[PDB]
Amino acid sequence: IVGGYTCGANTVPYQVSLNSGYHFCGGSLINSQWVVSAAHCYKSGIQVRLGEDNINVVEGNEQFISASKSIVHPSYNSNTLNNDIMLIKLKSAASLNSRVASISLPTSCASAGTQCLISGWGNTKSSGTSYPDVLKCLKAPILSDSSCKSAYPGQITSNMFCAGYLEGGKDSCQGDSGGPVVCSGKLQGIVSWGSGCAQKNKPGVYTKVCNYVSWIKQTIASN
Ligand SMILES: O=c1cc(C(F)(F)F)c2c([nH]1)CCC2
Ligand SMILES: [Ca+2]
Repeated sequence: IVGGYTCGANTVPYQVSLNSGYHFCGGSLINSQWVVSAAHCYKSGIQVRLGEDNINVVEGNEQFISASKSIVHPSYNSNTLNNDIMLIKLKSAASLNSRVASISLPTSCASAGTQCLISGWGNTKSSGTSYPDVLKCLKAPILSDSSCKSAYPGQITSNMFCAGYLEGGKDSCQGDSGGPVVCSGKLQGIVSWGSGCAQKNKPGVYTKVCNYVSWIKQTIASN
């Protein structure tokens, strides 16, 4: 996250870190057994780390649970990033409490202008590289479809939305991939892609979660 703020320990209780020896992606806890992330975060050997603030220090609220199964969306295209969504099942159920909590799926899509919270352990620099230990947060509005398409000619599908600031300075960045965009207490987006970070007229692009609720529910119901 570039241009954000330190969230505070366990203030984003649905935020997960995906770890394969090191943090490589975020995700969102959606029930005691299941995490939503980006399809571009797929790999084998995932350990889900819940209750994290400093990802380099055991602070006492963590739960570390290996994935038993990952399910990349059937229509994910890794070239265009269309349908950039994945489900990860935990080997055991997380213990839910104030600091480890699921985030509600949307019942309706969110409109341009809606204020959201984006979070992660990604790069905090737009030029150069610095990776934080503690969770970073950014308040950002959803941008209009027309301004998203103007920013990225030929690249924005009906399964994507832009959020952020056309002036630049505030954005998600490398390592935030797969993490949450939460608006009015609902998971509306997944950190998907951009062009650099925090550049003028290049806001972050997010998977449009409301399009996937049926798939998420029926996948969970049978897996
Ligand atoms: O190179 C990147 C990679 C990402 C990623 F990987 F989706 F997090 C992002 C940006 N730029 C800006 C929005 C999120
Ligand atoms: Ca920790």
